[PDB]
Amino acid sequence: RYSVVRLILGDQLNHAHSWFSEHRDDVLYLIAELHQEQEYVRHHIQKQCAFFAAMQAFADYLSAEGHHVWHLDLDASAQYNDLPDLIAQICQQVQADAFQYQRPDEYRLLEQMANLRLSGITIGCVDTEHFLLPFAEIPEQFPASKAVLMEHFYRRMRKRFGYLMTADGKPEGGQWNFDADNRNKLKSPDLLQLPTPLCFDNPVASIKARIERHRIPSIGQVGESLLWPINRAQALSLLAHFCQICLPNFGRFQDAMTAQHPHRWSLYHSRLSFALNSKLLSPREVIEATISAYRAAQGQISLAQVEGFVRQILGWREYVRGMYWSNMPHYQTRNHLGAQRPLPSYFWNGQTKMRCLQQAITQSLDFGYAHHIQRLMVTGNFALLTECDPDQVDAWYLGIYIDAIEWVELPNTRGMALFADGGLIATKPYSASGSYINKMSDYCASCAYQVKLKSGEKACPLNSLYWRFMLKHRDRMLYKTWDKMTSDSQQAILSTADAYLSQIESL
Ligand SMILES: Cc1cc2nc3c(=O)[nH]c(=O)nc-3n(C[C@H](O)[C@H](O)[C@H](O)COP(=O)(O)OP(=O)(O)OC[C@H]3O[C@@H](n4cnc5c(N)ncnc54)[C@H](O)[C@@H]3O)c2cc1C
Ligand SMILES: Cc1nc2c(=O)[nH]c(=O)nc-2n(C[C@H](O)[C@H](O)[C@H](O)CO)c1C
Ligand code: SF4
Repeated sequence: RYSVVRLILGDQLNHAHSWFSEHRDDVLYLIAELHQEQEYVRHHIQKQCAFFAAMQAFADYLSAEGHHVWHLDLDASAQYNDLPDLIAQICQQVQADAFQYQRPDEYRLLEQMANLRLSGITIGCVDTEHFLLPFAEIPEQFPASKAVLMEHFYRRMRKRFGYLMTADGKPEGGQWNFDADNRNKLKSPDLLQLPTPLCFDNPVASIKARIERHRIPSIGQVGESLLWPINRAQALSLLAHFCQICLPNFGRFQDAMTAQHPHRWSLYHSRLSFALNSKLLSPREVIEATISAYRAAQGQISLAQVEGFVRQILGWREYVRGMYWSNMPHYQTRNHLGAQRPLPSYFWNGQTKMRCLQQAITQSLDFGYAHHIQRLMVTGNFALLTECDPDQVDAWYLGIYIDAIEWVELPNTRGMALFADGGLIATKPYSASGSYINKMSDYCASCAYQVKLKSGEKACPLNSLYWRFMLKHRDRMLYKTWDKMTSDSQQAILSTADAYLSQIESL
């Protein structure tokens, strides 16, 4: 039937992979929805729908290109016990002589494929041909258990790939990082000017029925249509919409949050993370499209916006991938601060009196997405200050977000947010009181708590929790604000924090 069998996973939808540059009738391509891939974490139903639709679209595109593709849905993959069983049975059925696959982007899948063994079949693993940094270079660029600085890696990447560089090898604009100009709050004139996010109309009724018929666990909600891009064409449309609509304001409101506007869930962000992680788009092409848009705008897009966007993909994404692949098997076990508190229940329903937490959790449950500052300084900050269990936080983050693959979820969550790796990524806890939220958002205007109150009834819980965290880990000018208080005020704040922790289920 077939001599070579190649496997395509759900996040390896690269239309430009070297595999498909060759048109061969002795090669059979395999894409399959997998119970085991739905069982290692409780995915968002939006994420499951998006991945299934994207896999079907990729299979259809490859078949239209002439390649032999066998797409197996849950109704056809249930007969096999797991992915190795599926691979072995299909290879034996087609009498294949060789099996090949692209290197997975999670440690569990990578180890599973590495330990896969087939009788009389040569096993091969090839690069996904997606990431800017080659996989083999990770050991040198990221020593194990080494607190690699993201700024130096980002500068090296900028020099290596020639992005935002002068003719004499210097950063464009006179400085490497423009984040200081990218910390503005959304005001009423800005809120009125918020653009309509680009949404797609992808029916998901059949996919949802298939998921429910197989009793696949899931979280979140979907209607009859999915707004997320499910193919390369829709991903390119989203990229163009970002470039011509949101890019002139992406940096300016990178850290902004709001509870007023109906489009508060998107703001000026790209929302291209799923397309990049599913590999429908490449980081190189996204970066170059944004740079070309910035150069064409003739000043309408300032250097800070394009630099802040290019940092997130060139430096942060590649750096997180490198740190993950250099430290993973032991990185998963790191609990530096000894956090063991169970995750509060409202993380699954959004029923909390804290406005920031309610907005972030409800947005994640309804859209399967939250922009970066939410994940870092609302949910991440709450989990860090409340000493929530890193395992449960990782499960929530890896499941509820459509763009969540462990290679990027684990460092950002365990290290950057929870400081559970000792600072190998963040180098400092991203701990904040309610003052940061009040400065960057309008949540405190709609909150039942008072952000100007630090202790007592109706005070913002973050104010007491942050100070309790800082005093608990004081041995590492911040504490000046603590040393400038009366002892009675300090004890009132600490007792308020303890009471809030005791009633954490009623916040
Ligand atoms: C606790 C925590 C968990 C996170 N988990 C994930 C995750 O599972 N998957 C994921 O893709 N991102 C994750 N991030 C990074 C960031 O939240 C998302 O990349 C972003 O919110 C996706 O929305 P966007 O495409 O509009 O991003 P934009 O604001 O439009 O940023 C542009 C692009 O930059 C990249 N990027 C930005 N920040 C990061 C980052 N910290 N690490 C890697 N790439 C980055 C993404 O590809 C993103 O599409 C996490 C961040 C935190 C603080
Ligand atoms: C929800 C989901 N479903 C599937 C699936 O049905 N089949 C598949 O091959 N992959 C799926 N994935 C992606 C993987 O679970 C995983 O995150 C990546 O393959 C890691 O590279 C995900 C995330
Ligand atoms: S007052 Fe405190 S709890 Fe309420 S929205 Fe502001 S930071 Fe969040």
